[PDB]
Amino acid sequence: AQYEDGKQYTTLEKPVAGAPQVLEFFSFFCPHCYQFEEVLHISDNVKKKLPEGVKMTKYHVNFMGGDLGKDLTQAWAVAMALGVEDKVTVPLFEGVQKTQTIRSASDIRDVFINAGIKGEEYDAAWNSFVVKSLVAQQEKAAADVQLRGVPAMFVNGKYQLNPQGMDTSNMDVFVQQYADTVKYLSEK
Repeated sequence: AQYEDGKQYTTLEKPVAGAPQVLEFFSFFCPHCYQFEEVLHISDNVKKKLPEGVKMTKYHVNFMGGDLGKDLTQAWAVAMALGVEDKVTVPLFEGVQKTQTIRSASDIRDVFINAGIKGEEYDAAWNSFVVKSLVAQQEKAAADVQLRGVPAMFVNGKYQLNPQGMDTSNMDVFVQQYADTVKYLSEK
């Protein structure tokens, strides 16, 4: 057919009960993730084509960047808890990968301060139990799909996107194919 298991997507041997409807994993250390977010805008184009009533979830992962990697998962939890993802995503990617000015938890914090999040508000969130469980949620979700690489996207805990089985020609065709594949899996 047009969409085939093993082509644009794969199927989890071990489906995940209760998973988010559309679940994306990434790392601010991940060069392909920088591309996905800053150049290709995958998340954004996927959302734009999702059916009514399907929510998009994006989690950070630990297994890149060592200690700073773990700090970034907690800071992403802070971004989620405060709802400021759209204000820190670009400066975090650029501070880690472009300017390489993010080398510590303090530098991560600077990005939020510069983005207008108050110090008190950031530190209170950072140390909160609500953020601790948001960290564990991200980690649980990653563990549940036996995640070994990013970027990655999963639909309904049953399917994993397989971008390698899409042509890279024109980036835009790749992006819309990705988006369309998610929409198809969504309706499946």
